[PDB]
Amino acid sequence: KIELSISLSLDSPKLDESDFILLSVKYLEKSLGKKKEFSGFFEDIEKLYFKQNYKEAIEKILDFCKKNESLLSEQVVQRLAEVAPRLKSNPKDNESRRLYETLYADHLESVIKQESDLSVFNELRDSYNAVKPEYAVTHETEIKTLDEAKQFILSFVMLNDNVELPLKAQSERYPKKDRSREELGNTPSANPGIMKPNSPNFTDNLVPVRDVPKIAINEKVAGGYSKTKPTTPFVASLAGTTYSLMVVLTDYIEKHKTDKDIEKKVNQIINLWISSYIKEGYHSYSEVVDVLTEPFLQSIFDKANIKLNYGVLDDTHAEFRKAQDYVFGLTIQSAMHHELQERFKNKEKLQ
Amino acid sequence: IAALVVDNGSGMCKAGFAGDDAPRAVFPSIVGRPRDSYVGDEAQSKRGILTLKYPIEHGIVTNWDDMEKIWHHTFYNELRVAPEEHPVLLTEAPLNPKANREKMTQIMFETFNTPAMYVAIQAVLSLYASGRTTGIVMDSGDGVTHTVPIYEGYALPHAILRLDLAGRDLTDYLMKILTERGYSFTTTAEREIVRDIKEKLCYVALDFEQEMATAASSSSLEKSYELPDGQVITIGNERFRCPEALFQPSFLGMESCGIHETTFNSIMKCDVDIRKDLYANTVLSGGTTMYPGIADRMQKEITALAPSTMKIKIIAPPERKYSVWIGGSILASLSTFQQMWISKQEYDESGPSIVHRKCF
Ligand SMILES: Nc1ncnc2c1ncn2[C@@H]1O[C@H](COP(=O)(O)OP(=O)(O)OP(=O)(O)O)[C@@H](O)[C@H]1O
Ligand SMILES: C/C1=C/C(=O)O[C@@H]2C[C@@H](CC[C@H](C)/C=C/CC1)O[C@@](O)([C@@H]1CSC(=O)N1)C2
Ligand SMILES: *P(=O)(O)OC[C@H]1O[C@@H](n2cnc3c(N)ncnc32)[C@H](O)[C@@H]1O
Ligand SMILES: [Ca+2]
Repeated sequence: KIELSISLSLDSPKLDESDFILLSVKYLEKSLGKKKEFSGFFEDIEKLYFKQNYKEAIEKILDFCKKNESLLSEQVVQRLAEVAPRLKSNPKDNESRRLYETLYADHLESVIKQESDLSVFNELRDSYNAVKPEYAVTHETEIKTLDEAKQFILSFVMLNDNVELPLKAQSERYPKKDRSREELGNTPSANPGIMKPNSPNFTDNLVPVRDVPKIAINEKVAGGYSKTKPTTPFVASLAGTTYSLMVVLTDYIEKHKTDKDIEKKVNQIINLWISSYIKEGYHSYSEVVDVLTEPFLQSIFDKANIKLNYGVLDDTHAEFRKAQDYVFGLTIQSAMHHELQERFKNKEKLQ
Repeated sequence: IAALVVDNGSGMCKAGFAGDDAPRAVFPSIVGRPRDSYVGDEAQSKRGILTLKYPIEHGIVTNWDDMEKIWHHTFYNELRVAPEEHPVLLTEAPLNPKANREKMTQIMFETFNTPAMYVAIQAVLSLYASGRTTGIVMDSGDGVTHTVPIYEGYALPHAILRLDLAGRDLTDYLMKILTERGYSFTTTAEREIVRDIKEKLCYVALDFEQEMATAASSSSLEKSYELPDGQVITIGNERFRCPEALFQPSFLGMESCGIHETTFNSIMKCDVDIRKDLYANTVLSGGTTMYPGIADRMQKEITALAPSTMKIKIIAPPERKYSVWIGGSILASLSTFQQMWISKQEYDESGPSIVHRKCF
């Protein structure tokens, strides 16, 4: 009984916009079978979900439910349209978006793997050496596998607070960084990517236990990025280390502005940086991209005629379905917990 | 119509129907072959002329032909039902290998043709049986003493601790210390007699040193037992010295921490914000917890280890010996849980890996 399952899922009190979209798409794709007439809305909603565009996807879901209702369940549609106005997003607990972004980062790594050659990172080694300060290291080893390139780009963390200060000072939108300073320490976790430790997870989606940082949100700062963009999972904050990558990449682009395939190379670099800051829980997708899309930082890519893909993929279906299953499980579990609690309160009242 | 519940164990399998209050078939998890094949109690009668293998070792299934045989016995010989007509819920050890989950799901759907099924963590069921969703379950049984903290129905795998210290080791320890008193207990039947002595007379002393002093300075604790052959044995301090091998595993030549320190450690591997709700929600389970005084001993030990300003509540149900199975029937009888089963359709779609996405 899919309608009963979805109506039970929709009763959750912690439901958010991400869970709304995932559950609504699951319901509509289960009711409406695989039809060519309809497989232009599901992918549209997947793309609108990938870009944190939740108001538009919610409106499209509601309109698609108004039409086609002869093939749907009237009470489920009414429940959907009743839940929709009251939904919000909590940056602390977008636990469906966290799973989605983790699986997306894994897929982005897997698709950058299908690249011909890693020559871009070997060429970027020289640009890193030219800009690496005295209080840093020097890269001399040839890069042959993705892991070497990942460690190489992650090593740009040494450039922070030394060379990227002039780049941060001029470009706005960073004064709105909402990363709590209070060092809360570390905590064990077996949850990959930007997932939280205590949250559930599939048993085939587990990584070896390790200490992960405990970062809170600075609510005191007015107009923080977590308030103006509630829909993004708060992992650390707006990605302040992406300025180091930007400095290195400005050097690389200035040295390679005349390259035939500079666009593909810079896309490879940016995509690996994005899929590596999520696969290791430093930052979430939009925490990096909202830095990468700053106009003062878009000027560098505009002068060289660089079209940033921003990691956008042509098939994000698999992690969408996995997030659908995740939200289904979570909401049905919450419903069962409520039924359990009431079933025991009844016994307590009776005796 | 009724959904079967099958809690599996290294020693004893507990099988029955959802909605009940106790299993209808609790039988040994053994398979015997001549020294055909027999399972459980029927292999119990011929223990002398059969090779009794335990397909679950330390909570984790190791033999799968033997587990298929036990499940066939449970279905066609103990509950007298057909699995094709009922949704068969099952139980798994914490931190179960994922290949084992896939194998049990494949067995359920391909050799017994169950219309639906599900796999739940035994400690989570034990926490449900007390009407709880957050708390730490100290599931001490026959093969393994697991310590599982649970947050809103999820068993946190980054804090689940295992302990190879359970009832079988205690029975062997009691055999050893009975031999250290002149009573020859070495063979198998001697193991059954000593296990019966341990169930009937042993208890957890609140103060081991003071209890030893009292047992040496008097004979009030000195109790009596009768062998099948008619001989009468007498057990003194050895009553409270056997279960102590759970709070001081060094008695068995093990460098472990003991169930109290294992529990405190497993709590300490958790977030600081859920530690208050893990202390005050400590649930005990399993047979090796059916010791008089074990709950107050756990209370005192945890109060020693835990901070001195946070409340601690050890929860020992009188039915704790079955808290798993009870929690498996409080679950497989809920109306919401009727949507959580893995349908045969879902299996035929997603392969044996559907268990990872449905039963998380
Ligand atoms: N009253 C009792 N007091 C102490 N111990 C007992 C009592 N009754 C049974 N036991 C012990 O408990 C063991 C079986 O307990 P239980 O069924 O909880 O474990 P299990 O689930 O079969 O094993 P596992 O935990 O490895 O799956 C037996 O070996 C027995 O020695
Ligand atoms: C009464 C009972 C319970 C039990 O815990 O028994 C199970 C099963 C038993 C093996 C079967 C045996 C031939 C007879 C069955 C006894 C079943 O091994 C155990 O007794 C082991 C051996 S000593 C011990 O403490 N556990 C556990
Ligand atoms: P954002 O760039 O603000 O980073 C926030 C914290 O994540 C850690 N971090 C960032 N980048 C790295 C690398 N490459 N390696 C290890 N740790 C990293 C920093 O501690 C930041 O404080
Ligand atoms: Ca058990």
